[PDB]
Amino acid sequence: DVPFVQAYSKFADDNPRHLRVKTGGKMANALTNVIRSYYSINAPAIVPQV
Amino acid sequence: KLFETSPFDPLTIKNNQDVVDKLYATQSSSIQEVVPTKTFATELQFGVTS
Amino acid sequence: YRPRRFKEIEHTHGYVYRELNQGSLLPLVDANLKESSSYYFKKLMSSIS
Amino acid sequence: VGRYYNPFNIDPLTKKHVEDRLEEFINQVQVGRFRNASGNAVGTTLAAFLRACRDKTSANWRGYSVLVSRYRSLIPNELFESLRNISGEYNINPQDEHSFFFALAQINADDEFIGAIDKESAEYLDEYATLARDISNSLTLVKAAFGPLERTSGSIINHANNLNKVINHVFADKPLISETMLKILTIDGTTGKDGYRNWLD
Amino acid sequence: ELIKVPTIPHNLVLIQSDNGKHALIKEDLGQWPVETGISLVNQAGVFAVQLANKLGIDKPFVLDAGSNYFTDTSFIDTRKYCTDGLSPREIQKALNRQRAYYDRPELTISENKTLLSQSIIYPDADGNDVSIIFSGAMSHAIFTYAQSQWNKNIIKLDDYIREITLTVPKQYRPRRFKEIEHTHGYVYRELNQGSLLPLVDANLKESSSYYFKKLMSSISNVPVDARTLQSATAALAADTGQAVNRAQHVSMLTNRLTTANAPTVRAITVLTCMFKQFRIGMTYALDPNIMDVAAATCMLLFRPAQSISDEQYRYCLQTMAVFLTNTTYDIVNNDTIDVLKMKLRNQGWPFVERYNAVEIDMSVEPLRSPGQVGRYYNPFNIDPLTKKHVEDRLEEFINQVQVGRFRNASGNAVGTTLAAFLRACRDKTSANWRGYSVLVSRYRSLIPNELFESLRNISGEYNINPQDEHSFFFALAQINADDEFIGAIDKESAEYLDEYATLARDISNSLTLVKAAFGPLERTSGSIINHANNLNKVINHVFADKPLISETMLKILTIDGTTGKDGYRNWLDKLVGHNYPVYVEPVVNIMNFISARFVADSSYFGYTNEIMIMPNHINVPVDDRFGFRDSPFCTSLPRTIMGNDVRRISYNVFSMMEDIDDVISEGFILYDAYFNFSYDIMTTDGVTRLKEDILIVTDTGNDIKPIHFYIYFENRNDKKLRYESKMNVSYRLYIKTPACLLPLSDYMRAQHDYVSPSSSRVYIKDPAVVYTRS
Repeated sequence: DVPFVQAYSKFADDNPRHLRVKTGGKMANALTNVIRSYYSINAPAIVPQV
Repeated sequence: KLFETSPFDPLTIKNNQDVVDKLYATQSSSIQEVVPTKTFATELQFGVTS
Repeated sequence: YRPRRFKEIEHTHGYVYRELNQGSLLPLVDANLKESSSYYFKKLMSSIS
Repeated sequence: VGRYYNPFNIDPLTKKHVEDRLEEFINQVQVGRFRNASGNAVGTTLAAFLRACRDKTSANWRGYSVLVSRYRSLIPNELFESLRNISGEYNINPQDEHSFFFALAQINADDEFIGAIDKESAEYLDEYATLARDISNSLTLVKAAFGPLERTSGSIINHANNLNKVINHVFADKPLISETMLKILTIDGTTGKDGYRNWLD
Repeated sequence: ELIKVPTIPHNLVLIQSDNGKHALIKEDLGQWPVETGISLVNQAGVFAVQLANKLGIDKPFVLDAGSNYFTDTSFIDTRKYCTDGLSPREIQKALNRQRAYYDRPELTISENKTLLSQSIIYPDADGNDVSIIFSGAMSHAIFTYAQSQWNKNIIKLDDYIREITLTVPKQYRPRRFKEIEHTHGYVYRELNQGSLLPLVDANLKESSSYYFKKLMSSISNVPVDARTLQSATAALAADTGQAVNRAQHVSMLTNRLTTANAPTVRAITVLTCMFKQFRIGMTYALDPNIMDVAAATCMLLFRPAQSISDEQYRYCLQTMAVFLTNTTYDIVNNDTIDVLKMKLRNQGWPFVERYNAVEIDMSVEPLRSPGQVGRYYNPFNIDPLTKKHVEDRLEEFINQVQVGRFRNASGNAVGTTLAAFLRACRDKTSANWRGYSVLVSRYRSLIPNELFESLRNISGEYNINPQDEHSFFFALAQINADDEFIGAIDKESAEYLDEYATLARDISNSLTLVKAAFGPLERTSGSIINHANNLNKVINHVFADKPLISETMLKILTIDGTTGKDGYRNWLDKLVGHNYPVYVEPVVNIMNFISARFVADSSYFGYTNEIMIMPNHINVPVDDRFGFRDSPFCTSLPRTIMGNDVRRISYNVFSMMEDIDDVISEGFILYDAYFNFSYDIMTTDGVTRLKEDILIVTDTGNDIKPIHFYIYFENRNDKKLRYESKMNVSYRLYIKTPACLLPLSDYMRAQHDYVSPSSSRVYIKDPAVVYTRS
């Protein structure tokens, strides 16, 4: 599991831990919500610039 | 061994001043951010005495 | 990986005493390490010539 | 899993310094004139130092990169996370910094590695697992023997120091308990009376 | 030079039973251990070189087996009977013994004559001699392939001359070859040109410093005419009145004259005109004098504009403004070139411009520069067509300086001193430029075009002192080309040519080593650690015993003070991932051929990929061609035995098996490993068996003991040996039949053809086409 844990840490800025679902961390949250904003102008913009 | 030379022996100390005094005595063993030299002063006021 | 076999007697009538407590390093780690970091770093450098 | 900066700002992929105009920059200094009225050969002298520094760093960057990875492998994960909170700044004398790069020793660790396994680092890291067992066993044994503690008189420092001496007397048959107890106190006691309170907590 | 191989290296041996019933031909190419778990191709490379030495094909060669023949006593037979290869008499003796066992009559006279005439030598259309002999198949294939590879580099003498005509200078007497050599002359030459750019581009400071130092030493010894300075100084003193009583600007110029460093400066002058961009530097005093201005003016006028950088050009203009216009360095610090040029021109100073030198083309093609035209700069900025300075108004400018007023509103002391000095320098350069032009052209012929366009004065070692520059042009010495000096240059050309050829070989070797050994790097600790360890291992091996790279490369790499091992390690590191094209040489082609056959035909060299262990009570098809008793050889390992497919287990799984006792009862095939085996064929009859037990069981794992077959020939009606085979042997080991074994009946499959070049050909060791003039 070393190669996968190695790449997940860069993507999610967190070390995978058992009993916690792997979803992609804060990067997944930003990407999913930015995708919604691109589709429609009615979709909210909720991702900070920081 | 955590330390080559212990920062201080806990049994010898008695109050907060001995911890400071012992740390100054054993600071040569550690990797110091700033190696001490002669001290430079910028302010000095003498008060009137009895 | 696999372990090597013991003697036949030890596999039939053998008993061992073991303890299952791995423990944690947190009690030693959980502290203000600002003062003791320099002394620790000196020992860390000496481990490798 | 961890990450560290490659020494001397050298990209392993390009096997060169990050700045892609370094050779042009050094040539610019060689032909430059800086203090014409009050200086002599400042540009040539500085340029010669820069080429020597550049050649040494490109020659010995792998040895120092391997050295950093070797040191990182000795620290356990719990210790590294706690060390993240602290901060520091190191003051280097200008003479020492230039002397470090002018005379940059070659570091070779070929004899240390058997293939891809570093025996010394692997055995050193495994001893922390033994220390974890001693810490937990010593803490439980002291808790059961002494129970809740009271301080009717005396200071906090005296209360903790004398308790360690009693632990030595009660557990004289097993010296590991006092040694492990004093290991925690040494790190805690650096803060002072506040650290001693944390040890009792 | 070329080696003439006298005999064809056949590797055939004849093994026959004592009774003579069975005989076989075997090709013995040796046994080579093979290790599992690592790449087989890399191992095959090591064994290919050793195999080539055994056959004698490692070094360039031509076969010379044409004269190995004899003629029969019969008057009809005019054929030439070859003596190379396995003797047909040996086959005849073996065949007759076989017929004696079967009670057949011996070979008749007609049959004997056909067999004894199988090996012959006959000429072909081109005059070559073809030898038909009995020899091994792989020996024939490898030997003939190496012949075709070496023949690519053997060309006629007239073809070689035509390829090198363009590089022959005019000042050398042509060589008269003998008439035989023109018709039947041949030379073994490798004509591929390897680039020196990989060494130069990676290490520019080291390469440039090495060649500049070597060139400087040669030019410094050129003879010059001994002309006293009294005539020049006396004229200067008269033009600008010089008084012992008074202090004048002219004295400061005169007392500073010195010819001590003249040989060094004149070698710098050649270097500037010999290379495309050789930039020289110049540092003046903190407080400029009239010497610095004269030195700066001389640099701008008589040195190529390509040698003066813009920053040096601005520095030269700043020095003139400080002295002539009475200003400080701080004021002129921020002024640009155009601003500085206006300040000096307003004051009356016209020498504010750089001048481009005129290029002259070399008469012949430069060495190691095929199909290219060489160039070099004419010294002192003199146009060869006009035989004067590039600036046509130099006479007018000098007169303008004479009447100018510098450093003083009244008088012309500074202007007259500079004008008189500059007239002297102009006259000396006009008279003596031809000698320096010849000197530059001679040293330009030593360097290739790659070195001409690549080497740079990066370090800045060659910087001219202001006192040396103004004394150089004032006291310019005519160049005298002594006979001793001319012969010295010819010796250097030979050494330069050898050095370039040596460097090209080392670069090609290093480029091959990097590609095979090192892959690409990653931003990971494992990749960096792996690369560092592998790099050290290669460096330790290349420098062990006789170093792979020559001493000439080590001199270039160690010019900065680093060790030879350290310098090579850094250069190899930069070469990883190179796109440089590497020409494939004949010896590389030969080795890749033997490596391919080593992998493809493993039975020739003593190893196999599969073995089979089967109980004795199970009957398996075997190779019955050779008459072996209980033959351990199968034509192919059977796919099915008793209607069921034979189980195959990898060696790794069989090593970890703890139920090995149940598996061996059924039988299995072992694969995924290389099994080294040996066999001995005994002429007597006996029980065919193995030297050691098949397998060894340990608590750690199971392994197969070394394999050595004792093979005997079979007499069917022998009850003792039949019973011992069935009852005293429980398990048997089978391998595919080695391809080196060949029955005596198929002796016509050993016939092979070898072609040797014509004996009229003469080989020339020294193919150069010119002599030295003296």
